[PDB]
Formats: sequence, C-alpha cells, structure tokens
Amino acid sequence: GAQVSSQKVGAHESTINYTTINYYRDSASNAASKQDFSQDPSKFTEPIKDVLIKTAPMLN
Amino acid sequence: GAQVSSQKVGAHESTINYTTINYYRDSASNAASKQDFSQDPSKFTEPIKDVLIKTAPMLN
Amino acid sequence: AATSRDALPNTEASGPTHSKEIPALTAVETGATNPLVPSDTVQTRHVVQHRSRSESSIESFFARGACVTIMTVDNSASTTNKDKLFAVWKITYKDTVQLRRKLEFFTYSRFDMELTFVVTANFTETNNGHALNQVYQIMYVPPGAPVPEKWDDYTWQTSSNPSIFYTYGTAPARISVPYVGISNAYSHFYDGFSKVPLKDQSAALGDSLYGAASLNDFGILAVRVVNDHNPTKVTSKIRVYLKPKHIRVWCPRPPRAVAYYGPGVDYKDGTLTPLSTKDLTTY
Amino acid sequence: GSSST
Amino acid sequence: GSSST
Amino acid sequence: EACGYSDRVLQLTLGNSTITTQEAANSVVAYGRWPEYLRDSEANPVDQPTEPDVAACRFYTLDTVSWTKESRGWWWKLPDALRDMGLFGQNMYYHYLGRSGYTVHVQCNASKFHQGALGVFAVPEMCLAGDSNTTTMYTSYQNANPGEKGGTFTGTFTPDNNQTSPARRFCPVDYLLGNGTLLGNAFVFPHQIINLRTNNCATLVLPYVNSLSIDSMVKHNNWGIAILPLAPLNFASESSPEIPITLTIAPMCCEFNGLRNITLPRLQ
Amino acid sequence: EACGYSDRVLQLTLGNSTITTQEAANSVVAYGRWPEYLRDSEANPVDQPTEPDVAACRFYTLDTVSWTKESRGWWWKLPDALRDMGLFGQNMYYHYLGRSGYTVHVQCNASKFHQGALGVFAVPEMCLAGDSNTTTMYTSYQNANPGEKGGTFTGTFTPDNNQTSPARRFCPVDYLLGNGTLLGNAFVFPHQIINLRTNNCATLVLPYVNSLSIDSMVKHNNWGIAILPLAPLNFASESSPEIPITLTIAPMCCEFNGLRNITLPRLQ
Ligand SMILES: CCCCCCCCCCCCC/C=C\[C@H](O)[C@H](N)CO
Ligand SMILES: *C(=O)CCCCCCCCCCCCC
Ligand SMILES: *C(=O)CCCCCCCCCCCCC
Repeated sequence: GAQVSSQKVGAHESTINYTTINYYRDSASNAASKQDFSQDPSKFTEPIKDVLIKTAPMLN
Repeated sequence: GAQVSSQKVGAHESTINYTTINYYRDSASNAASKQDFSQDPSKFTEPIKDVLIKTAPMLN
Repeated sequence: AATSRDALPNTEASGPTHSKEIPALTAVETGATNPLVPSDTVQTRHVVQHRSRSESSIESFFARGACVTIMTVDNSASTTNKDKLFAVWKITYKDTVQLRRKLEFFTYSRFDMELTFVVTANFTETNNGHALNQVYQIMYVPPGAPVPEKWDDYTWQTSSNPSIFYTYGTAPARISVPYVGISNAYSHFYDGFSKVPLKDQSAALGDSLYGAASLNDFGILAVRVVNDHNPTKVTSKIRVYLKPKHIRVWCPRPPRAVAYYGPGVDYKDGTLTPLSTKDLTTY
Repeated sequence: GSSST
Repeated sequence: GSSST
Repeated sequence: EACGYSDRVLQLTLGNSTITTQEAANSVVAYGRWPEYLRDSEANPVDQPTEPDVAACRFYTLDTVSWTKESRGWWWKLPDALRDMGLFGQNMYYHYLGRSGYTVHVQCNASKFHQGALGVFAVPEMCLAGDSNTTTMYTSYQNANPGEKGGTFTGTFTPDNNQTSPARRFCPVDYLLGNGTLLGNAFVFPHQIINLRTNNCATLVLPYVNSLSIDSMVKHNNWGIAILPLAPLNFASESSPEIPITLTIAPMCCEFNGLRNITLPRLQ
Repeated sequence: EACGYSDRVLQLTLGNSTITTQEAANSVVAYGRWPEYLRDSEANPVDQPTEPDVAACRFYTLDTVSWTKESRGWWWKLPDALRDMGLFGQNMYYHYLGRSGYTVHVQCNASKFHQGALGVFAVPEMCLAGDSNTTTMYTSYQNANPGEKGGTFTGTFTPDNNQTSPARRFCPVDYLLGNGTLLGNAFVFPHQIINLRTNNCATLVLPYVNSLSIDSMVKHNNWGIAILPLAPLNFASESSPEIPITLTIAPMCCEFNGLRNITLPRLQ
C-alpha cells in the first residue's frame, strides 16, 4: 500500500522520490499530500458575460 | 502479510488506501477493522409469520 | 492538470508596435481586471520562467498550527468556598486573531482539523514541597452531552465522548477530526438569525443574536488534572493549536482591517483608523 | 504478501 | 503494493 | 458586430418583463456561475419542491432612492428586499425552505456634463457591523431586515449610548464597507461601476450561494447589495445636484420546500 | 382482491397531503374526464402560464358544518370556496386568468345505529335563484360568493320585501335545487350519496368545465357543490341528533395567465 511520489528538488548536492504509507482507516488522520491544483483566476478577474479579448476595445 | 484497504474519503485537498499488518498471534490483540456489515431490521420490525405487503390491508 | 508547483509562464520576446490593437486601454466599469502582461505595453526579451506558486496554494497558506486558546487548570484541595480548578472552553477559532484573519479571507471552508496540545506547569507557592508528574484529561463534550460540574464527577468516565489522557513532559498531544459541519461547508460569515420573530409572539420570545447560528456550534473541551491534590499548589496551562488540513475555500473577502471586537464583524470606537499619513506626491 | 480490500 | 506519482 | 450588436446595448427578458439599456458596460455573472435549480445529487429536503417559474422569476422594481453630494451609500439584502414582491414574497413566506438566484439591475442616468461613480457590489453573506459598544451582535431582526427601502452607509461610527432602550441597529461605516474591512478591496466581490461618463447601469447575475443547498429565506440573507459613491456626484457648478438611483431585481431558478401556513414576521 | 384491496378502502395523495377512507362507495370521475393541463391546440392567452403544482394542488379543509334534523342543505362554489386557501388563493388573486380541476372529498361518519342520506352533487355553472320578486338577477357579488363558509338551502321561498335596502341574496329552495328545477333530477349531475349505513364519505374528481379554455376565477365559478339531506338524520330515539360534515377539496392541474398586481375584492 505504499505511495511513491517525486520531490521537486531545490538545492542539489535523476528524480528523487519519497514514500508514504497511511497508517489509519480515516482519511482525516492522513497527512496533507501538498499535491495541489491551480486554476485560472477568471471567475474573479473576468466574471463578464461576454468574453474579453484584451487587444480589442472593452466597450464597443 | 500486509492488508491494504480503502479509506472512504470525507473532505478532499483516485482511491486512497491504508495499510495494516498484524503484529501478534492472537486475534484478540488486533485492532478493529471497522469493515462491518448491515442487515435488514425485519426480525425486529416485521416479526410476523405472514409477510407484510405495505400497500395492502395489514388485516384481511 | 496545472499543479501548484508548476513554473509560471515564460516571458515571450516582443518588439515595437504600431496598430489598432489597444491592450493598454480598458474599462473597469465592466467589473473585469485587464489581463495584461509586460509584453503588451513594453518591449520584452524571452525569459524562461522557473518560479512557481507552490507556497501560496490554499493548503500551503494554511499548513500551520495556530494557537486558538489557553486553558487554565490547577491541582488544589477543593474546600467549601473554592473547588479544584478544571477548565471548560467553547471550541472556536475566534478567541484569538491570527488564524481567524486568515480563514476570513474566505466566506466558506471545508477542512479536516488537527489539534495539538502543549501543556506547561508551575508551582505557585513558595514552599519547597513537591508534586509528582501530572496526568491531564482533555475531554471533548459535544453539544448535548453532560458538561462536567466538578473535577471528579461521573462525566469524566467518558464512555462515549473522546478523551485524551496526556502525561506531563511527554510529546504534545495530537488528534485529528474530519470535516464535522452540519452544512456542506463551514460558514465563516452567516448573514442571518437563528430565529424568525413572529408577530403573534413576544419580542423576547422571537429574539436571537445577529449572525449566530447554532448556540453550541461545536461543543466544549473540558480539561482536568486527574491526580489528587498535593500539599503544594501547581498551576497548569493547556495551549491549543489548530491546523486546517485538506482544505477547500470559497468566495474571497477583503481581510479584517480594524481590530476584532467580538465573534461578529462589529468594531470598536477609536480603532477605526488603520491607515497612516502619507502625502500624495511624496515617495 | 499483500491483501487488497 | 506501490503507487507512483 | 457589423449588424450593429453592442456590449453597451442590451435587452433582458424574464417572465412578463423586459429591461432595455443603451449604455451598459457589459454585464457580470458572479463567479462565472449562472443560476441553476437544485440537482438531485445535491438535494436535501425530500418533498416535491414548488417552482413558481414566471410568476416569481420576473423583474421587481424597488423604491427609487436619490443620489446627492452628501450621499454616503446604500445597502439591501437578498432575499429580504424582495420579501413583499408579488408571488415571490408569497412563496417565501409560505415555505420553511427556499433558494434563489437573481438578476440585479441598478439604474442611474445623468448627462454628458454630470460626473460621478457608483461602486455596485454583490457580497455573499454581507454581515454588517452594529451600532453598539456595550453589546456585540445585537442588531435586531427588524433593523437587520429593512425590506425594499434598504439601509444606508455612514462616514462616521457613532456608538449607541442609550442602554435603557438600545437602538439595536447597524452602523455601517463606508470606508470600512460597513463590516470592518477596507472598501478599496470590495472589488474582489462581483461588481460593476456606474461611472456616469461611461455607463448608466450595472447588471449582476447572481447564482444562489450558501454553505447549504437550501435554507430559510426568512432567517437568512444570501447576498447583500452595496452601492457606494466611489467618486462623488457633480454637475456643472450646481452646489446641490441630485440624480435618482433605481433598483430592479429578478429572482431566478427559485424553488421552495416545506410548505405550511404563512409566516407572519414581526417587522417593526 | 385476495391481497385485500377494496372499493371501500381508499387513499388519496396530492402534494403534502393524504386522505384515507375505510368506508367509501367507490369514487366518481365527473363525465369520465380526469383533470388535465391546457393543451397547445386549445390554448388561448399566449403568455407563459404559472403552474404552482404541489403548492396549490393539495387538500384544503374548509370549516366543518353541522347536520341536524332541521338541516335543509348546504352549497359552495368553486373556485370561490378556495379563494383564501394558501398559495392557490394567492395565484388566483394575482392573475387575470386561471383554470383548475378538483378532487372533492365530503366527510361524514356516524354509527351503525344512526341513519340518513346526503346527496352530494357537483353542478357545472350552478346558477342559484335570488330572493327578489321586484328585481331579477340581483344577487350581489358579495352574497353570491360566501367563500369557504358556503351557503344554505331553504325549504321555503320568501321574497325580500325591503325595497329601500334590498338583501340582494339568494333564496335557494331545496326541492327546486335552488334553481327552479326538481331536486329528484339532480342525479344527472356527477354525484355520490353518503348513506350512513353504507358509507361515510363522497369523492368526486372534477375536470375543469367551461365554454372557454381559461377564464376569470374571480368573476366566475365553474362548479357548484350542493349537499342535500335526501333522507333526514336520525339516531336511536334522540330528538336532537347532530353529526358533523367536513369538506376537504384539492385543486388539480391548475394554471394561471395574465399576471399583474393582486386583486383586492369587496367581499362584504
Ligand atoms: C479529544 C479532543 C477532540 C476535539 C474534537 C473537536 C471537534 C469539534 C471541531 C469543530 C470544528 C470547528 C471549525 C471551526 C469553526 C467554524 O468553522 C466557524 N464558526 C464557521 O462555522
Ligand atoms: C502496502 O502498504 C504494501 C507494502 C507494506 C510495506 C511495509 C509497511 C510498513 C509498516 C506498515 C504499518 C501499517 C500501519 C497500521
Ligand atoms: C507480509 O507481512 C509481508 C510483508 C512484510 C512487510 C514489512 C513488515 C514490517 C514489520 C513487521 C513486523 C512484524 C511484527 C511481529
């Protein structure tokens, strides 16, 4: 049941990996994976009904 | 001898699993798996000799 | 598939321009922010960008234990006008300010909660004497369960409430709890009341606090020293640290700009001037 | 070795 | 057994 | 468009009602989410919902307010502002539970010689601060819920010193967005600006937002509408200009659960 | 049925409401037509209709009346009797037009030692006769429309002789069915009889009936419910027996057109 993932290596001395085994039945007991996703800011930065083309007039 | 099972994940950050190894000869020393079964309440809620059809008269 | 630790976009080289394309001109009335990058208004070189937003992911921004309370207990002889001191605390992140302000960048959240307990003790009286190593019981009592009235009453039996028995001087205690909310997310703000005042009812009867939902939202922690008392007095404190793991957040908000004043959004007179003097044309 | 549930 | 990420 | 279609010229039609505008600054869909009915996979009350559809999802116009050089700002709460609006209000008071999205259309025209800019903000859970420094969280239901008249912002915090008969109302200070955070940051909430030289209206399409699929509309407001003068009204050299501001709001995809007798609230 | 199903034992469920009966005499569907929504090929107003569905199509119980040896009979009009019933009434007063079908359930239980028989008639366009021999067609809107309390029949015609202040009410004589035709023939209208030895209720499912697809519910009643003692109440040897009669009615497939502000009628 071991999960093997890669580290993003900062300062250096191949891919270096690390291992993780969950010891408990409840997912709430798990550590945080930090393997997170990013999304585009559009829902906050461009919430307009008509798609904005930046080279065009915003008002036409 | 490792047993690998899945967690039911509540709050989220695939299937996440966890690992279990029994360290002792006596099953009494084991942790509880919590992998339990459910049954229908009928032996307590409908202990009648003739099967009850809920849309029908209970007394005919 | 774009991950938090991916490098941000490269700068592409761009040269001189003379056209009807007008990136620089915009109209903020629309409610949109102009999506520009340097190559839209100046000449740029090609740069291979290596920086990433890994440390500002919602998880990473919150991935720290914060102190949410200090509980005081003692191990003194109970005497007719004063009993041995046990502590009771209503679980909340709003008794302190730092984690509260971070969570309040958002309206709603979901997370698994990690609680870590740091426990410190001292002698309060002058005398020489001693105490032997203390064991502490941290009992969670959820809304509805009997809150302890005395350090030694039947409720500390804990047949169903979760308790931690912590030994002094060992590693700080720690447990995790899942997302336990009765809603699909925790509400950092509730613009409403828990009661509708009806006309046919007295005002007192329909009244309730503004912005408050369940009166006992999450229950209490009750803490005691399990040991019987010593001749010498020992006071202890339990510091509680909360870390939100596996977190999701919704609807961003401007951060708190004036001092907190209670569990709600209220502010105190005399604290409403966050900004300082600085002249318009002074760097 | 391993068992999967 | 093992998972690789 | 070479057929003439413009970002500035829009028509919105809901139920038996139509709004036209010839000086829009596009329109906003909050968080990019259009209103929707409650999905079976997210459903919670099990009884058949009522969905009044055109009878409630139509444009209701509230009382017109007036913008002057001394105006500090206005606020409304949803669904509170619509509690007395036709069959929407009825459906709201007859049911324990209700959910709704909204199209908010703020109207304010002037002239090529006037100037000023209104920030129009839709805030989820717009909790406002109270008038008291003797008791926190004390604003009464009656004062928290003005209905269609809404409330106003002030440039000055002033604590209620009557302890015998507390006012129990909000005291929402404008640069602190009525809630202890700086107004300059309110742009992270879904918004538009009515800048008189550019446009004469704001249009915000708001989804139902909450930490629940459905809730008590009578106990809880999901959205707050805050309108503040970011740049003050001004005209020619008149010392006392005035132009009106009108709010028209339409519920969208609203559904209700838990039918009983009608709620009769204590509103005064 | 060998599983026990009976003609006499029924359950009706509409919206959040259920009626049970253990002593029914089957149930009637007027003219063999079940209620239906208005079809596109028969449609007339072009605006989107509202269809409140469970919020209005549910069982409403009216005020219980009392049957005694002196009772001559009772009447109600639909939709009038339901004008103040929850969201059905609201939808009715908010719209110019409305159409609806109904399930009518009349309730009256007694004992194996009581006797009597109520004729329960559903009459399309139940025009009743007035109290006047000085002016015909003079019953006022207020007296023609009692709402849920209904009206009653009388065994005696008595002309209003006040010419200065006419009563302007109906004077519906029982053996003349309140309308100048013989009661013995009312059985050509959809009906049931509550004969106390046999059954304790009547159930009539009424389609929308009219010479139009849709009409003004406020100006016009489509159906009349007439309940008359065909055989008088009697019990043991008591001189003054009483048993209650309760009316529960549910609108069915109701839809409304022509939304505006609410109608506020002069009912007194
Ligand atoms: C043996 C010790 C067990 C301790 C168990 C604590 C369980 C209760 C956790 C409550 C979760 C609190 C989360 C924070 C607060 C709320 O999110 C805000 N007021 C918003 O609703
Ligand atoms: C998958 O886990 C199979 C490989 C097992 C590797 C060694 C596990 C090390 C000890 C695990 C203890 C589990 C805790 C309950
Ligand atoms: C099945 O168990 C084969 C795999 C062994 C995995 C590593 C075991 C880790 C240490 C086990 C100690 C056993 C305790 C007596």
